[PDB]
Amino acid sequence: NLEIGKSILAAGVLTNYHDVGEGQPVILIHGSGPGVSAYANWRLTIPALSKFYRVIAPDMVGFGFTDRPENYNYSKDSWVDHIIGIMDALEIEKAHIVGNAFGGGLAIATALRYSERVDRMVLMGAAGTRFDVTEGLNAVWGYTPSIENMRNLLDIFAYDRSLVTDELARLRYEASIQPGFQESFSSMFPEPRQRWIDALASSDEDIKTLPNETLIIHGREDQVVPLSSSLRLGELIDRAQLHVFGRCGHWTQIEQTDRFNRLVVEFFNEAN
Amino acid sequence: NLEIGKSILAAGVLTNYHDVGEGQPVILIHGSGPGVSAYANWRLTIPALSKFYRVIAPDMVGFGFTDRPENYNYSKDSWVDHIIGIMDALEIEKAHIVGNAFGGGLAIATALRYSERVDRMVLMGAAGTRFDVTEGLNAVWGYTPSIENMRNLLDIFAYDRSLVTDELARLRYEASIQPGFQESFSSMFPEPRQRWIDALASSDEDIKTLPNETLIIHGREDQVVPLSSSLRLGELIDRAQLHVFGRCGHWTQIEQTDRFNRLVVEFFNEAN
Repeated sequence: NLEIGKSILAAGVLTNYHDVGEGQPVILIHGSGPGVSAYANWRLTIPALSKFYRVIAPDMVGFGFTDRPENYNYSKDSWVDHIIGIMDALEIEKAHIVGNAFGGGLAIATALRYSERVDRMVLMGAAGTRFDVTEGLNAVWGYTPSIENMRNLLDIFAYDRSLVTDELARLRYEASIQPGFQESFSSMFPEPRQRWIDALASSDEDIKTLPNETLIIHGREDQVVPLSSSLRLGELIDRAQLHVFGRCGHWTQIEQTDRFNRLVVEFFNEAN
Repeated sequence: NLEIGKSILAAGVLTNYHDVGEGQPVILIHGSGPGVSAYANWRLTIPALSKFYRVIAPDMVGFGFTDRPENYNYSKDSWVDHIIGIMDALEIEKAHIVGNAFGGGLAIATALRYSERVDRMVLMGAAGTRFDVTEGLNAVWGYTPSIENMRNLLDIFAYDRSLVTDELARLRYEASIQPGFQESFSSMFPEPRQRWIDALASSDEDIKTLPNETLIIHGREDQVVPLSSSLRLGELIDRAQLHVFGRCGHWTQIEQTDRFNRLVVEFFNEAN
């Protein structure tokens, strides 16, 4: 299983993670869909970035192959603590961070609490402030196992559905039913789900204090997180750039791979 | 005067233009400010692009050092005819086009009337549809000669005013008073100026038919053309990408030079 990488104790949690490349560190933080893992989200990104940077992609606690501690208290602050715990464990003092949706919200929260630990940020299909839960997001977080549900979920993420094959649907369905996966997932963002968008979000006031050079990326046809959320992030963050891909759904790193990889590598390259 | 390049008869008009580089042709179309010329607008762009493409930057009729024919009938269609006349004169059958504001509106109009002559488009700080005239634009089009007026105008275009020196103000002021310049300029977009935004614009319906791969660029703090206009272009054009620079005024090619040049060159490079 290529989704399984190495193991490390981070913030007291046995964490699964991938570590590829050398040089300036870059932390990639995956989204919050069923069966998600750092590898599943970044398999097409790591190769390109690792040629210029040291890429770290961990499975956030409660997701992927990282341990799911009994009675663990999941929260924005706990996840931020995990991220920092991972960086501490790997002696990564300061790093660039790329966050996908859920991971983007965590990136912002980490930058606010640990400003000194974050350099440049890439927020993809994310939201910094609250937005009204979408049908797409409620479907994602309200997922229950079945190949048809996974196919429909994958279709929600993609602009070009021809990319969603029965094979892919089967593979991610199988990923979603691994021991304990659906258990923790279903208990992660229970109804009413607007609560979790509200809890993961950061205040407009706090976001405006971010000094980080930021690159906000979003797919015009994103059915999960509305484009309006990234537009808002772009109005709030001072040193920000916004890049919207037309004919692109939620997973821009997948549907606009080469364009995404070039923008990100060059964005980090500026830091010299 | 480096603003003077070569001369060529195009659409019956003696046209001043710059031609640098070899390979795939790229036409750069300047904006409509006082004293504007292809060189003034693209001096920091041509060098970079010319390393990979053949760059053509002409002074549109009524602007720069191109002839200002007596009783010439200036209009969107006449300007489109000039652009095509320039391409015809240079045996340029199909080309990518980069348009700055006024020039961006012309790029869209040309692509609609001569779809076969345009490949990829870069619309910078432009508007495809109508928007309510801004204080900034009315100030630009309502310019009358003076170093203070030019300094204030340059300040309207820039985010970082420290880039606007008295020397630059003097140079562009002098450019604006060259024989016949202010004469044609003042008669170009007379009050009420909303009429010209309306005349240069293309319908939503027409814009939606554009098949061209397009890159829309805009500065968040643009005081001349509102960011909302580019957001709208991004909603209408199918194969579009939008890139907004934070801490950047109207002239992104000037304040975010390297970022702009890289995005554009790579965007055209995709066409192989």
